[PDB]
Amino acid sequence: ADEAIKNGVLDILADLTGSDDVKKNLDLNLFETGLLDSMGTVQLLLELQSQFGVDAPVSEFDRKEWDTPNKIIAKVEQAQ
Repeated sequence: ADEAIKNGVLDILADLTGSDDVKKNLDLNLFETGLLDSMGTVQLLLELQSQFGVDAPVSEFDRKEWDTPNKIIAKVEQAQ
């Protein structure tokens, strides 16, 4: 893919949290930071299933992977 995925993902990330922390840090707990909770992923997925048409689960995935941006940036890259 292009950098529009790594960027968009991050962009859609910092946007999700509504803060400017993940935009930099590549290991800023999206859960331990309170930035995210769960409902966020749902949305992110919506955008992750449009620009990336990802097929990530939700029922009960490895939040650990959806806890950080990197772990995600990798999940998005390992989905395309």
